[PDB]
Amino acid sequence: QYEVTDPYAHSLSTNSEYSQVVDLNDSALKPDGWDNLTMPHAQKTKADLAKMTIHESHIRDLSAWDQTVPAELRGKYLALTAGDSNMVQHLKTLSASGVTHVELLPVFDLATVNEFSDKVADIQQPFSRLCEVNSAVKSSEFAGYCDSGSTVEEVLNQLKQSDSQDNPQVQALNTLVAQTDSYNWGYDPFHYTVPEGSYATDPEGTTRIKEFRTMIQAIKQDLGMNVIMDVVYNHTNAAGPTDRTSVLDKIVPWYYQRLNETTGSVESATCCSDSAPEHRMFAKLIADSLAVWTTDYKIDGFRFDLMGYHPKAQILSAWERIKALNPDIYFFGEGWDSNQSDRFEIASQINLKGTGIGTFSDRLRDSVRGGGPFDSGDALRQNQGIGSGAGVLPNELASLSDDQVRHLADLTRLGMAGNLADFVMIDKDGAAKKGSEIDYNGAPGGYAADPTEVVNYVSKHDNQTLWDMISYKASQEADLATRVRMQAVSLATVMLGQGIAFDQQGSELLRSKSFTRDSYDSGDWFNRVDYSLQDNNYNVGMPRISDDGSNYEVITRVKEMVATPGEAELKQMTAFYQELTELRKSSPLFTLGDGSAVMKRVDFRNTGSDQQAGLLVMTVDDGMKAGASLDSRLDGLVVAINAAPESRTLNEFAGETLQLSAIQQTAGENSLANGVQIAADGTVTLPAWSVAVLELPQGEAQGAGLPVSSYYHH
Amino acid sequence: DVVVRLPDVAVPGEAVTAVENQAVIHLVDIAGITSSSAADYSSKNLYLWNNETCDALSAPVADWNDVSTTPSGSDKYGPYWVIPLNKESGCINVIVRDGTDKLIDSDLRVAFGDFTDRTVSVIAGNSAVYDSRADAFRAAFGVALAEAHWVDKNTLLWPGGQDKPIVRLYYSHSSKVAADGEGKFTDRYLKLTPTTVSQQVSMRFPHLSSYAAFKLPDNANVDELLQGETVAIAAAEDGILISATQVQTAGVLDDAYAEAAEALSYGAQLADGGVTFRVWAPTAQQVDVVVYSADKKVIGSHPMTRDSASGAWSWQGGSDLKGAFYRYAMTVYHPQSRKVE
Amino acid sequence: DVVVRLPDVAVPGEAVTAVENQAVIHLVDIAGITSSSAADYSSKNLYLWNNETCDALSAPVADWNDVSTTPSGSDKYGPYWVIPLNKESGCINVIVRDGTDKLIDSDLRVAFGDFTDRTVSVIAGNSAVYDSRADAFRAAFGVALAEAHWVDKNTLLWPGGQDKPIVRLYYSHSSKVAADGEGKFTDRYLKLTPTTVSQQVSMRFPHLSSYAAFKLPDNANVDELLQGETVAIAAAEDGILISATQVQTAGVLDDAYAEAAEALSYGAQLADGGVTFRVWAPTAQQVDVVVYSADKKVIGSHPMTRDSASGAWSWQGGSDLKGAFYRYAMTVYHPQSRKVE
Ligand SMILES: [Ca+2]
Ligand SMILES: [Ca+2]
Ligand SMILES: [Ca+2]
Ligand SMILES: [Ca+2]
Repeated sequence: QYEVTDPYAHSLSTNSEYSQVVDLNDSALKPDGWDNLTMPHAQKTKADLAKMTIHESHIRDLSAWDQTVPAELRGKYLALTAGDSNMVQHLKTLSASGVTHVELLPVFDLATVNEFSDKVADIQQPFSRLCEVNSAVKSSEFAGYCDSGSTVEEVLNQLKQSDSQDNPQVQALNTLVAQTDSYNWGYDPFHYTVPEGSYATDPEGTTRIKEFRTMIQAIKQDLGMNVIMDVVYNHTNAAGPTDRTSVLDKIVPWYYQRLNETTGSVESATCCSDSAPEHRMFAKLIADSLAVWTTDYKIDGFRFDLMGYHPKAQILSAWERIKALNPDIYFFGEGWDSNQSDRFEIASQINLKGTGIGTFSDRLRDSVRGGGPFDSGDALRQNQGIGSGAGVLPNELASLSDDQVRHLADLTRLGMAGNLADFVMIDKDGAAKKGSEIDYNGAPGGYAADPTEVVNYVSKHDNQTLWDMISYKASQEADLATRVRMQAVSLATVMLGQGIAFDQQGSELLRSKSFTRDSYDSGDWFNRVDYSLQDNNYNVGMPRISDDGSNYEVITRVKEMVATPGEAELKQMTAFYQELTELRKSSPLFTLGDGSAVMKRVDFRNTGSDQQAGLLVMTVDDGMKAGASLDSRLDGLVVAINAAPESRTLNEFAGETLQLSAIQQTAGENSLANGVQIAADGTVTLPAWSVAVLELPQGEAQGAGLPVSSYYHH
Repeated sequence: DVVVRLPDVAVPGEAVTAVENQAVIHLVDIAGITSSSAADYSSKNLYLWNNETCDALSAPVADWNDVSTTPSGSDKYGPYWVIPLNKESGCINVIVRDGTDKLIDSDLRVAFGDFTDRTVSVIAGNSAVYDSRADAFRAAFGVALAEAHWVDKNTLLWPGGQDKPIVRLYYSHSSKVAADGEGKFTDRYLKLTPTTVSQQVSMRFPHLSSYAAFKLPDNANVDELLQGETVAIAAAEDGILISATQVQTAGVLDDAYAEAAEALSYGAQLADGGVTFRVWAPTAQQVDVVVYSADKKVIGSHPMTRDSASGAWSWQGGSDLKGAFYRYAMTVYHPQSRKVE
Repeated sequence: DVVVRLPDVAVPGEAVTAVENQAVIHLVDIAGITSSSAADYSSKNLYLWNNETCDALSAPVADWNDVSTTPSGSDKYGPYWVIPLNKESGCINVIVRDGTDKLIDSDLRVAFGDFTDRTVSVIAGNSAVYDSRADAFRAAFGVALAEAHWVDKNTLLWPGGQDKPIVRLYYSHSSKVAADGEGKFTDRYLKLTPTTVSQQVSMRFPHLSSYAAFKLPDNANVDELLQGETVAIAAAEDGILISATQVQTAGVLDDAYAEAAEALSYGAQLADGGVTFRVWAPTAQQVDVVVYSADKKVIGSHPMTRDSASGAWSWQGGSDLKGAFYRYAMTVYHPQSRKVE
């Protein structure tokens, strides 16, 4: 006998203690002209979808450190309205250069942050506040600071001075702060269909609904970008008849949760309390929830956390259902193997071929970044990537073979061509192979029917930041300048590829987490994004012992290898990032959308057994043999990525009349193509760590362009 | 019945890079790579010679009977010759031979200002020069050039199919004839049989009289074949592709339709009783008259009637059409783009 | 119905070589290699400890709750631990775990005088130590050991098949159950279903009462199954082999034949009315009495009559046989040699 909140609650009291009766259609809950708000970017066709350029952001990560954001709006939905802030104006410029979508890390009702202001303390506030809220701090190695008139932020910078692998004092205090902070990613669902209240100015009542909507209007109208909501239907924060956060398991016990076949214990494969999307009423809950975010919140797309735990049939059912409210809605998620195939056909990368549901591709990710997740110790240095200089510029610990390096080129190329199962290419050995025939750790590399089913990335909230990975993987020889270009080169593989471009907020500012792997509860300190551009937050302390202690020896070996970026380097990287996105939006040839278009137009050079390492050369046809003239200005495209310390030569386009992109020519000395030579005789000289978009201008009519080998079909 | 398939061989990577004051020519041996057996490249030689045009050679043999210029080495893909040079600038005259017989029809002229690397590749009877062994191999094992000639309803002329065990006419109405993910030629085909050039044909096409003649089956539906793509394929006894080429069909178009077509009137023939629109398009899949206003807005779109004897398309409309603008909306396979335009 | 097949994975090659005053133990992860997905080896730890017998360890954690001894690295094949040593001589005590739970049933004792290289490999629940990851992998993906127990007509006890999606009883009359050139288990089988150990069984075999019970199909021809080889197979939902083991059949032999067999007389029973030869051989494919002279020359070879209820074979001859020498000529599958002897 207990009182439970509604699983279908649409409004709540502070800390979700009581559900509230609400009418989301009320003008009172709408910012002015909400009813006439439209999606700034189209999502109707595969070609519309392929244009998608995602920036995965977090509410605190955006405004927690930005001083130009009024104090009371920092770490709030309303922060996006601070038109005159470093953060808002930064997003405004990124949007203008080609970032199309904003992905929001958990903004539904999370369980893991106390919504009562006075039961919480952040680093911005005095150390005394920390001790008042946190009992543990009063009985720890920092108890002495409760007496000091200094803030937690202050004390943290003081601890840096003597922070080392043998004395990890910065992270020790942070661990304690993290229990009473306002910082969590939020992958802990309390209520699926209510916004989080801690990101609101007042969490008591409906205030959150108008504020969230206000943020949506700002993103779409004032920043001119679509919205993607990160969703977590795979688990609930808790189950059982006692947990405060158990809602679903208190109402229909043993129904909503996935239980072990023998013991009836709630399974925890996802972490936490495994939900059962395979059961009819929970599948209904998921669909009804998405309906609300779709029409009442005007969300453009959804990213499903651990989507492999859901039955493919459920995802498709929800999708058809949501399409009736918004026909141009996009669904994508993490389609990794969940090990639920004994129970149902899982919503995996493989199983979703041709469904329309997109999945994150780990193939290009791992090839460009180097190694894979779960890498620990010296493997974090040993497993270099195309972008860390695997093969071309090895580090002292590296032992990667020529074939091993060539195979990463094979996986990267396949990814750049939208990771398709049927795309034919010339492998590391000179064999003609379908994408599905190229291995990826025992799995078929290519798996998709259309590039719109693939999301390429080299950085995300989870795992090491791109910069941190380069810091672990780059040769002692790679100076700050080459490592900045290494970041850009890594990003070019995503930005200039047929698949959907996704990236972590901050990659344009060489974002660092000072080697933190799982920054979910590493607070404002480690997850800091400086929008005033003074630094990338690198070397700000040893990361969490619990999860990164096993990597301290590797961190010390690499940490001091190169200088920390400053205003100049961050500005250099932003310029490069804006270049790449501008390029992506510069031709319909970059975003073909249809798998058949990719196969009829996309091909690669510098392929085979004899290939030059680090040189990625992609050709896109707009010539007569491809079909219709897609770009009225071009006949074809060339993407050249020289991820090598030696400058390279391109004699492939013998006598072809090419020109560097106007986008890159305008950039000049600040271009990634700075120094690219195009000889009258069609020979291209590519400088080290450079990216060039060579374009084939169209004459007075569609000529023959860059026709594909047409070596195989199907 | 044998399936035509690609050879299970990786794409080649030069094997030899041309160094200072010396060029390298690769012979991409098709017969050599289709064979799991080793080849004797002794018979292979280059007749090299200096002239007013291409004089960059160093010590070229004068004697035409001199077969001494044998390969400077070999591998699976074929032989190669490391040719010594006088100057790294200019060009050289190469005649690729197997004894005292030209392998490449045309006299090659290797312009070093066209191939910066001086590492070049050639295929027998190809006339073309490639910068790579790969570029050559791809060309060799692809539908390439338009070597075959459908000269009459029954006859297909092709020197490439001469003495070959498998000679076929592959076709596809709405797609290109190609090799699948397994490297097989699955598209519909017709079996060709060796024949002799007709007296009537020799008259019409004296420039092809020497070309190898092939008889098409009697069941062949000439009309529907000309509706789309046709490709001439030559293969081994085992079905490994030797050659795949596009087909030149003007000869058959004259032989199948011209007699009837010649007896008709063309254009937008406005006479008493209205206006007859007639266009000859014997290969077109569809033809429509599109009628436009003075503002060039569509006033009518009329699908035309095809006369099978002639391949002419017609459409009759009122005398009201006097002064109307029009164009024919075509649906036709173009061999240059290999698509149904 | 799913085909049981081998995993498409090359045989491993150690990845890490043990150096001076340090040993290396490889965990060959079966679940890890059957999966095209990456694995989290955090939960994996070794409880290492020094005792009067195996004291060569350097600084072993005392705390049993200490899961801190996590892998020193990993790859596709599984994790590994680089264990620091005190002396390169002697032995070490390793308890391989996934949390505070033993992965290998027996406490391992790694004798460095048995494995010269100090690079050793182990599989979960295997108890055995391999010199190579290869030797382990081969053992893992093979018919290995005799883990399964056919205890009665209907019941097969096997801990290895516990919670596994595919549990089968493969059989072959005249050959060994194996994987073909494609790595598939093509031999005839029976589908096993999870059941509980019978009260009657628990009495008979208390030492197996904890073992996972499986019900055989009702159509199962027990008699003909015991004529040759049987192998218990456990596979993934997709059919990738987890385990293949030989079957111990004494239990079923007692349950199927002993009641009848117990009521008969054995030997060369010479009585009034002649001599009855009887041998119990319920698995034998064939039994013959071979009768010998005093010089040990064959005087007669008589194929015996099998009683199906008992599995006993008999043959009746004259009282003339008093004093004759004899042996039984057997045709029988021996599980030690895996052949029909
Ligand atoms: Ca909350
Ligand atoms: Ca927290
Ligand atoms: Ca399960
Ligand atoms: Ca064009």
